[PDB]
Amino acid sequence: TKNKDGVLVDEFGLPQI
Amino acid sequence: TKNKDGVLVDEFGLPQI
Amino acid sequence: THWFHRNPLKATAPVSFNYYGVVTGPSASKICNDLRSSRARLLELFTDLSCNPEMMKNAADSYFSLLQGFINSLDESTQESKLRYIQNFKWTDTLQGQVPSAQQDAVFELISMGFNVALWYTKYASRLAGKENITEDEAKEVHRSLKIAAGIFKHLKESHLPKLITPAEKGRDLESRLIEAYVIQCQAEAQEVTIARAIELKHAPGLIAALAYETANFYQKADHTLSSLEPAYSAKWRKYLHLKMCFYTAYAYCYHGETLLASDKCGEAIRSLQEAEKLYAKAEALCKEYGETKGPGPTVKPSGHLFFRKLGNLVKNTLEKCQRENGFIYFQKIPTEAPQLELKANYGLVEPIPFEFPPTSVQWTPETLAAFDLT
Amino acid sequence: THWFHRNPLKATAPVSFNYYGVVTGPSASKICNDLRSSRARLLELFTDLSCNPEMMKNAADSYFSLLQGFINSLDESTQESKLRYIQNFKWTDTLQGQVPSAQQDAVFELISMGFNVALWYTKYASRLAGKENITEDEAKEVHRSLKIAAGIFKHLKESHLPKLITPAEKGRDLESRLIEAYVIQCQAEAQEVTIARAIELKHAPGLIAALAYETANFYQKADHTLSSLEPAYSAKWRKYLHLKMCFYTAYAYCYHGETLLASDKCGEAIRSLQEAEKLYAKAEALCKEYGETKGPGPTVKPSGHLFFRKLGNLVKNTLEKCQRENGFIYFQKIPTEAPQLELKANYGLVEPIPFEFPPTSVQWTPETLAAFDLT
Repeated sequence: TKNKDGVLVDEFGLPQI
Repeated sequence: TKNKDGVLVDEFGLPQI
Repeated sequence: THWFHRNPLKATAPVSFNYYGVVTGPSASKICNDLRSSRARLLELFTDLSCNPEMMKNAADSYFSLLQGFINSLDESTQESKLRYIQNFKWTDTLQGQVPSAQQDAVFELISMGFNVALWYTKYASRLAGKENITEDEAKEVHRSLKIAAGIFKHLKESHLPKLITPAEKGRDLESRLIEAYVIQCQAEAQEVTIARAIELKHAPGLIAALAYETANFYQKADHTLSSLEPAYSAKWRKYLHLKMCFYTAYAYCYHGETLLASDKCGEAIRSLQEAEKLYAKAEALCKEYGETKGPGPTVKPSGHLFFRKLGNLVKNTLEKCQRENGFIYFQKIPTEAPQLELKANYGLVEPIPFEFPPTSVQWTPETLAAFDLT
Repeated sequence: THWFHRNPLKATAPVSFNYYGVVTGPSASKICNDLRSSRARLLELFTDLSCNPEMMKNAADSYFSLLQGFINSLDESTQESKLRYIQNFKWTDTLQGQVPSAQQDAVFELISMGFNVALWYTKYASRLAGKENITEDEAKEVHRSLKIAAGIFKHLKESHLPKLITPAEKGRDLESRLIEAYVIQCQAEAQEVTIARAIELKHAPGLIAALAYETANFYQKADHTLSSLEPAYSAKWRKYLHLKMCFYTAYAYCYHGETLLASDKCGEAIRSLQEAEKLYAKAEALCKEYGETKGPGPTVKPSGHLFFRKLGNLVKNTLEKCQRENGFIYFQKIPTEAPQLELKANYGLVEPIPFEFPPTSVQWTPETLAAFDLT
């Protein structure tokens, strides 16, 4: 899962690492 | 040297350690 | 440990679905028995503590796939079900105590029952969330349930309320402003969970401060939505909301101070932190002001501060670094105003999970429907 | 390091004691040569770095016992010497700059000269106490030089000043209030030496706080005594005393807070420390206002703080202990008033060394006196 900025994202929507 | 209370004092009037 | 205030479940009058003369034939007779039983089951479940989301989902689909035979036309060719006004339904309300409300419409029943399932979801969420140990896939469960609940309330509101022929009174669950408030509290509460995670996982202070501030806003919007209601019934609820607003505004100020400290602004760091500690001590006030306020729903207590942990550590780091500039215990060159937080959360905001009622049961056939003679 | 503000030394015009026809025979005319040379020698030592108390004590003793024949009677019949008004003496004043003042009174000479000697001992003590190398026996030397200077001044004020026929001129060294201001400062400065010693030997906090409190009081009490003076000449010196009072009230609250912390009173320790830090900031502002006030003598700078050493640690120990029911940063619950200090020093209080002028020189006889023959 990535957001509109292409940032890898947590199941809660927090950034991965 | 001893103050009125019989406690030993140094030259500066401070107690002796 | 998370603390969620819960207004009570709605209670409804038992429905037999026994139509006597109106009912002619085995199929219509059998579909009325299944309505009666699928409803009785769903109702028994609401109070079952051994019930989980897979059980509720199953009971809910069964009943609602049958119930919609009373609502939607089968083959089209007509508008609604000729059976919509056949039965009188009676439900209590979350804020209204023992004073029920009754409409003879199937949509009233649909909505009211859908309102209870969604409530049950938020309740299943707070029971679990209240547990001390709380694994990570238990937290996901809590988070997901709040999201489902939110999605249901929203669906009921947007795609359903309009269809009701008589408008719900103020203070009633079926009025638009109230439902909107549940949606927001469901969202705000899911983010409390995300915030607990962001903190344990040691995410950036800017991310946690933004999410903390966004959550407080959701509480202020829910509170402002409930503002137009009668203080009699809404008073205690709105207290808890305003309480949470403070609680989370303080967390914003705490993690913002850390932001201002890393950017090496000492005066404003100290001030933002003074703010964090001030609001929290106030939130402990509203907590008791809330406990002794009278209204629908039980009283809950926070305890469990992970807050002072973080504050104490920030304060140390800040004092070591900032002293010799702003002073040791008596602080100088401190901004006279707390900074106004305008903060936007790019991570962790909760959308409701989109909800849809199931298709009308295939058990509803023109033949079964014709076996209903309203004469 | 110790820093003691110093007003300039008094200066005088040379005196030859040449009376020509008046003086007769070797005895009398030999006395006038001894006075001439003793005064001359005593005047040189004032400006000589070489000079120590042993040398000064001897020079002054010699000159004064000779000049004592211009004041006292030899016989006990008469109250006073017939030579008292024979010589015009001229002296400047610590606060009056270049402008001198004359009186033809031998007592005016005794007090102006004796005053300078006193002034010398304090200057000798300040050079000394200014060293970083400073040793114990040297520290004691400073303590003592100050107590001697004090006792001298006191003696002028008490037993001598009353005897001048010319009435006291405000701003001049020879008026009561101002001599009293010097007497106090000297005691105040001897106690600072002791305070440094007590903080270095790690004496009890209560003992230090009390001796610091009593010291600030002497400084306040000095500033008060000078309040009668015109601002032009007295402004800088008064700004100094005010500065020294603040510095030591800071120390009082600081070390007193430690007392309080040990007694487990947190909101008070916190409040005591905040007043300490607050007064120190005040003292720093005064130190600036002091550096910028024009007036007698050069400005001095404190530097050399041990203060936030002690302060940083008490603040650290107080918070570590007191977060609890008080901290962390925005503080509750703290007394609005600073804890009032009535603290009584059982140790370190300095009293002047009682001083007296030498009796009349053995060179003075009814005969050698009669060899003067005014007429």
